[PDB]
Amino acid sequence: HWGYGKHNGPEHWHKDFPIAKGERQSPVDIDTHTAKYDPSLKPLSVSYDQATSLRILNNGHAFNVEFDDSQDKAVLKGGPLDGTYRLIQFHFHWGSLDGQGSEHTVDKKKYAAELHLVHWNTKYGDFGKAVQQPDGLAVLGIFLKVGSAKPGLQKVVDVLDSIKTKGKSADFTNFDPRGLLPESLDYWTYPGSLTTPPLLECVTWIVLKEPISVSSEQVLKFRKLNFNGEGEPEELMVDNWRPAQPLKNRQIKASFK
Ligand SMILES: NS(=O)(=O)c1ccc(CCN(Cc2ccc3ccccc3c2)C(=O)CN(CCC(=O)O)CCc2ccccc2)cc1
Ligand SMILES: [Zn+2]
Repeated sequence: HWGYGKHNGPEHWHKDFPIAKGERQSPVDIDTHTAKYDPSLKPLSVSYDQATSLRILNNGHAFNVEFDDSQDKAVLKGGPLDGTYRLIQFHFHWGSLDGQGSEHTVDKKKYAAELHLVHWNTKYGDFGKAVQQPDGLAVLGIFLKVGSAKPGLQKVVDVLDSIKTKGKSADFTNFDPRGLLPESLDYWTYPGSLTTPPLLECVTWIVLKEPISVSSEQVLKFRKLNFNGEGEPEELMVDNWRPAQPLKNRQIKASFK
């Protein structure tokens, strides 16, 4: 099955998922001089005050912090979006070294990691329906660079030892995702896809310009996770990122001058 190794990694995915070579694949390089300011874009509205986190899961590709999305509790609206998008989960992609790990790049720069806050358009009723629609999902992407610690990340870091291997989960209630945001909500936006199989072209990407800083100790703990299940030879969960894909006939728009 698909993964991030030499024999099952991103260059192989197209054999099982031919949309990997499609017309609106993600991630992409954000060329900051070619992205055009769109004065028509609204400010993002990130309304996470009522978020209800439930569980954290190692799924063998990353770890997901899952939320109660049975009601409009934590939602993303505004910006390029029409309607209301409910937060279902967040996860990260990261590298084996600080110089790689992000999926999007900025003028070819790779960050140490990238946070994806995944939301689905409530007009489609459930996430599985939403992923079949060109406007079904909105993923808020936030870059991580290594420097000072991010206090709001530490509760995530400290539970990772309890979910070291594929298929392990742990209770993860009362986590506030507002503690993972940078100060500014300036962003780039473009139409794209899921960055893992099935690579469905259902995502409005909203990538924040301002990275958050995390400490070396925090990211080192990400890199102690395992792709493998318990009782299997250890394969460190590192470099779980897809590289930039062709932009093709797309425009990246900036919310800011
Ligand atoms: N990096 S990213 O771009 O942000 C990014 C990349 C990938 C994803 C996830 C895609 N994903 C796999 C999937 C999704 C759809 C598929 C459709 C057909 C065939 C295979 C598929 C595989 C799921 O969410 C699986 N969920 C089950 C795992 C769980 O519940 O833990 C379905 C949840 C669900 C909810 C309601 C109805 C049905 C399903 C998100 C973000
Ligand atoms: Zn992701």
